[PDB]
Amino acid sequence: VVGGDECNINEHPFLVALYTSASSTIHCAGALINREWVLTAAHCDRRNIRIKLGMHSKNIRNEDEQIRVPRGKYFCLNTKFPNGLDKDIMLIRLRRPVTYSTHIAPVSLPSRSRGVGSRCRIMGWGKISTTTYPDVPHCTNIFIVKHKWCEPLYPWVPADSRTLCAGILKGGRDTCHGDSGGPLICNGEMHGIVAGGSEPCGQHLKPAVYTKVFDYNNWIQSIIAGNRTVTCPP
Ligand SMILES: *C[C@@](*)(O)[C@H](CCCNC(N)=[NH2+])NC(=O)[C@@H]1CCCN1C(=O)[C@H](N)Cc1ccccc1
Ligand SMILES: *[C@@H]1O[C@H](CO)[C@@H](O)[C@H](O)[C@H]1NC(C)=O
Repeated sequence: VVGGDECNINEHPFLVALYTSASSTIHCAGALINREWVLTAAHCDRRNIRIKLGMHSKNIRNEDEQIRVPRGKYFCLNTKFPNGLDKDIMLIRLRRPVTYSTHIAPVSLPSRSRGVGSRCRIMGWGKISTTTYPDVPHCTNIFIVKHKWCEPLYPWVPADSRTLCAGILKGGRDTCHGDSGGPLICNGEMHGIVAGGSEPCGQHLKPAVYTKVFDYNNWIQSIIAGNRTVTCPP
């Protein structure tokens, strides 16, 4: 994330970090949903995902840090593009659950649908300048801007797709490489999964795309419950 600071150590207990069995670099984040389920971006998928929960600093371990691996991964299959980017979202089922604690806590799924001009916060362990990865997660605040801004810049995001266009129109504040799959939090609920935006990050007049979690609420809840024939919202 760019144009923000270190996150308060207790503000991100649902933030999980994704890296691969082969590499220690965080390639994406995600959100803990209940003891056994993480929500994240489809393009974050890889062959041997590892998930670190209850982390803040890459270097100073926490009491309650946990490493997990996937047992199930679940996608939208009815997507407007073969690569599935128009609907960048995925659910992972953890091999063993976790137990909650100060730094491990389920985020809250939206309840009402919130829109343009709301105040939202972004977090993650992705890039903070031109080529640096911070060792602690950074956070800042953005707003939902009007979709119009995103459409023209991102083909994979058609008009009236299920996304929130968000950022700071003037530059400085935005997510970046490696933030994918991390929550966009508004009124203490996850309204957003980081999908993408422009490279380099936070450039003038160039908001980013967040999968509108609220739309997938039912899809998410069937998937959790055990249903395997359910489809993503059209
Ligand atoms: C995979 C994620 O780390 C990453 C999120 C980066 C978002 N950054 C900014 N500036 N807000 N997503 C990207 O790499 C995604 C997946 C691959 C393509 N992509 C992009 O951001 C492209 N530049 C195009 C894009 C795809 C989907 C939605 C919007 C834009
Ligand atoms: C499974 O999937 C769909 C959800 O729309 C539906 O046909 C069915 O009611 C679901 N429930 C169960 C218990 O299989």
